[PDB]
Amino acid sequence: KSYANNKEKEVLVLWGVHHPPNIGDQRALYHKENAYVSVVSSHYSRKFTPEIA
Amino acid sequence: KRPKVRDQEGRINYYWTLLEPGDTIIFEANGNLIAPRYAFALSRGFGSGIINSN
Amino acid sequence: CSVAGWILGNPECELLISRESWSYIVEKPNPENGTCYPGHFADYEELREQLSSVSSFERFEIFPKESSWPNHTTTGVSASCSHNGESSFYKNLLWLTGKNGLYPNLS
Repeated sequence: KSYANNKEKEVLVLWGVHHPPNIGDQRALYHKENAYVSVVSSHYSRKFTPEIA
Repeated sequence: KRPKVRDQEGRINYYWTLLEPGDTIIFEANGNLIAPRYAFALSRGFGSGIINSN
Repeated sequence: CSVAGWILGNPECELLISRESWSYIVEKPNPENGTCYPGHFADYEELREQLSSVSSFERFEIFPKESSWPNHTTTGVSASCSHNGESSFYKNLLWLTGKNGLYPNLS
């Protein structure tokens, strides 16, 4: 998904990355052993990974 | 995929370090390396700065 | 050109290569000829602080182009970084591509 700034003013964007308590919750909520989140922009790039524990 | 800037879409991230005298640096890569060609031997002296002026 | 363009060797300002000693650095309020290839310059402000207290430096071949990468092709030019129209690249960096369809490991 994407969003282009069209309000001509700075826009604060808040998101989160979830770490399930166990592998069971990871495979039930999302049906995937390992996941990846990548948030990128003009001058901010980051790749988060679940830290199941 | 990243927003288009300056007729390019891929982006190069620039990094730097300071090698102390009598030290060795090691570059290892199997891909995506913009290798150095020129380094700088910094001689440090007080009484300088960077200013913006027209 | 800005401090990043000066220190990376922007193709569109080579007149600063000869200069090696100075009393202070003067930069335009909104420099435009900086990092031609878009991207992030790590610890840019820290580098500016480090360069704010250097009286002179010597530019030397850290890795000679002619005799350092025989297993790679060291000729990478971008349309963004073009000198006199012809595509070029930073004068202090080398773009490495596979030779003969292979990109060997380098150390």
